Amino acid sequence: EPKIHYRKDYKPSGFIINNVTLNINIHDNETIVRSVLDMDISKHNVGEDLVFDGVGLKINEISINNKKLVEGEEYTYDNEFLTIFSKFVPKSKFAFSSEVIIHPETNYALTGLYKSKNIIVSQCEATGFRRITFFIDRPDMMAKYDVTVTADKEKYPVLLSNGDKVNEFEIPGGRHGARFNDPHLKPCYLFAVVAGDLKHLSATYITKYTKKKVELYVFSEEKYVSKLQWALECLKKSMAFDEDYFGLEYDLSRLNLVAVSDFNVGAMENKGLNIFNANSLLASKKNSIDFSYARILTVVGHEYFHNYTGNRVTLRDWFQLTLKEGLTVHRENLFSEEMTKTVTTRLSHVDLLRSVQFLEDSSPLSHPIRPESYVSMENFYTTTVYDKGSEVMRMYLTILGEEYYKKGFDIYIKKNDGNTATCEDFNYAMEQAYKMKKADNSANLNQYLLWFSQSGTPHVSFKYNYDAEKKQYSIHVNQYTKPDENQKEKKPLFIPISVGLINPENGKEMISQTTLELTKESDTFVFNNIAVKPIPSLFRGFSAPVYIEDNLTDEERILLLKYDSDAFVRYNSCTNIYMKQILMNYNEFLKAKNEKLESFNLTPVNAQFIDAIKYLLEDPHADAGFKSYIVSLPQDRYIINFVSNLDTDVLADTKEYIYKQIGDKLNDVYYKMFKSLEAKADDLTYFNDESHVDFDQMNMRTLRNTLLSLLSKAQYPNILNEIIEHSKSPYPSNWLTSLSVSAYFDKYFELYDKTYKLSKDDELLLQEWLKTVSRSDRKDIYEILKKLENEVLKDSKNPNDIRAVYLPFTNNLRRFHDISGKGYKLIAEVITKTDKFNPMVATQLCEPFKLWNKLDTKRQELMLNEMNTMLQEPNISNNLKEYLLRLTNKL
Ligand SMILES: CCCCC[C@H](CC(=O)NO)C(=O)N[C@H](C(=O)N1CCC[C@H]1CO)C(C)C
Ligand SMILES: [Mg+2]
Ligand SMILES: [Zn+2]
Repeated sequence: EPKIHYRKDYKPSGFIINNVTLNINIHDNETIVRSVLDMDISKHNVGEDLVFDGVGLKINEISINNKKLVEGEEYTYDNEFLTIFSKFVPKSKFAFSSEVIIHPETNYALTGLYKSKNIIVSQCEATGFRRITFFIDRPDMMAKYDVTVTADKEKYPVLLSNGDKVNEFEIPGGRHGARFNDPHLKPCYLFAVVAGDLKHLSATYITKYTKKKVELYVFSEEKYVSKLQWALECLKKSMAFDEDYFGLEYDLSRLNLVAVSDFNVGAMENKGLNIFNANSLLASKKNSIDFSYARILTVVGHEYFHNYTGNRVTLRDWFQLTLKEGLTVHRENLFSEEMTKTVTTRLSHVDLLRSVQFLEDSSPLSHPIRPESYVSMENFYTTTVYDKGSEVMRMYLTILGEEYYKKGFDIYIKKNDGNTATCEDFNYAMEQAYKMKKADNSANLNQYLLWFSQSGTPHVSFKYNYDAEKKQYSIHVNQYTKPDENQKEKKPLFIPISVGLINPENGKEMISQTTLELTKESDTFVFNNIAVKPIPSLFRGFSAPVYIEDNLTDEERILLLKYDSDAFVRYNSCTNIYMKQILMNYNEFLKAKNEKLESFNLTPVNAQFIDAIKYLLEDPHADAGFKSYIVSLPQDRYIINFVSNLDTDVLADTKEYIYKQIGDKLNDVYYKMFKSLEAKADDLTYFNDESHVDFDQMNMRTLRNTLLSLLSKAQYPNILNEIIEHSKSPYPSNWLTSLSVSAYFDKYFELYDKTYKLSKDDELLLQEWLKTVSRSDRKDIYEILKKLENEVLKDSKNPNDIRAVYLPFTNNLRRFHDISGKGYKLIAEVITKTDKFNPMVATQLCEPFKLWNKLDTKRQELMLNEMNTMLQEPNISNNLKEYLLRLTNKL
């Protein structure tokens, strides 16, 4: 809650920075940064003081045009802003020079310049460049960079910054230097530097259309150079995809990707020098679980795609974040759907959005994808801006279709290349394409802007009529968004509804798929020549980011699950059956608890639904990934969107009942499929080949591991033998599952020791092991956390370690939410501890408190007490204070 920046207040700077010439001299106990800004006065200038951002800098010298400026007389510096009084600021082109001292060796917040293990590395987005040197540190201040880095040669043999390496030189005293020129105008947030004893793999890529030769290097510490192979393949895939779908080619002679051990987020798109959390760049089949492959593909792609949507077209201001992030996520999703060719890839996104993003959008943190105000920009790198952003960017492709979408996208890139841009710029481009598609210059996408400005998730509900004799069917649709703090009156959105109509007698499609365009609060869509009463297949591919109220019977939903063509509608039909059941049994258990009944009834799971699950499971031509979705209940964070004053214990009992009802019918089926899938699931074709992954085979393993979990909880006879055997697989996805599912057996602690010994000498694998323990369904999980703290985590400041120990545990419904509040106290203590050195990670660890006002009134109180205690810690960070104030309804 200090200074609050507002979106309508945007004004261009009174100043211009045209070039940046940096020298960065790294020493053991200090790094010295000399910087010349070649600057000018803008047409917006009104003779104001020249104010630079600069945070924690120790000033050696400051000058303008070779004249030394002095503290008190010519400048003030308060550790956050440097003010050059106007009477000493020139009125035409001038050279500002500064030299400062910084200390990456003691920078544990991992913003600005820092040391990660033995690598020196920067992270500048959003406001980190000001921790390196003085700057007008905002994205519309675009300049060209000339960067020299020096260091001890033995410790830091490899020196990297943005763009072309133009010189390498030796320095007396065992030092060396490298100079880089980046020809592309950029904002400072895309500046990067790395120095280290790095090893690499490389390739040359030739661009499709202009035949530009591009050198591709991927880098890590020596211990893990062999884990770089997949990344380099993913980069080549990415490049090809942007050329093939978007006609976009890379624009420098060289592209480097670098892994570092300590990183607050996944990776960063610094021009020509993308930097990664090692967990999102490094893998090997012997030392990584499966999910690493899709992770790396996603993150390499995402950061590559930013070359156009973020770097060549950048942001005017930070309120426009979703323009680069939503759009880049949508680009990556298209890429990943094309690379994987599995329906589970779209389903995984939808599952994330409806759980994590819907929760945010009904919390006190709710915001539109283009926010109106902020305090710490770091708090607005949200699932809203990324995920709901991406669904907003995706709806344009749904509305326009592939050809006109690619047209609109080209107009956007062409118009804004080399410049900053706003969300309205993108909409205007898509609007040009829309007019072309409707053949009508009066068509507009003004209404579509409300996807940017209006917060909250729309609810879309349905009523059906069929006239048997006229062969006529109608779908009446209503949309509603719940008023909130951002808008007391909500407006109808442009909602695309992809639909099919299934004949329930034969399972066949009755119409060409079509996209209904709902733009009013309600509308009735009518279909002729509908030969029988259909079942509607609604929101195919999850065509808009909404709460779908299908108004279907379970019988109808079963028919969709079995016979519809669309993976999402099939999965959603299943999800809705589960949700009806959960809500019903939750209410039954809740009445029992509150009225202290001695006896009561529970509604049984629909038997035909069960049969339908069985039929799907036993179908050898049905997709293994899809099957894993059908046997899993909806996520807790999805469910909670449907329940007020949620008693988490009652929910836990509800889920256990339902899983047991299903298992009591299907466990023999589960076991037969677990055994029959083994040959194809665990086949070792390509186990030595890091350039190729079979994602279908991976989904077979996921299914096997899901079934093993289900069978383990049920205590299926002799399943312990199957778990033991599974712990000998060469696939870490399997042997870490073995640990997980062994939670329900006396052998857990044997498998804990065994898998720890298998994980401990690979830092990323050890982190996957920590996650596995943390997520284990153990009665003694609090004592197991203490053991991790004492034996493994200890004093680590590595965010991947901290996150791995605590975050999975916070998803343990029964234990995290223990009615004592001990879980809440435990995570609050970790947040407070962590905020003292890394505020961004501290705010990340507050994730489980986002649903506090959705819980039962005792749990609500217990969470609020912990948040209020954290807010009382002295020297709480602005990141964490802002976050908690907003979450608790004070800001
Ligand atoms: C998923 C998109 C690609 C990953 C990289 C993005 C960062 C980004 O936008 N780079 O350009 C990120 O870290 N995003 C966050 C992220 O992946 N996080 C933040 C903490 C670590 C990591 C999840 O474990 C998500 C949660 C928004
Ligand atoms: Mg470590
Ligand atoms: Zn991004």
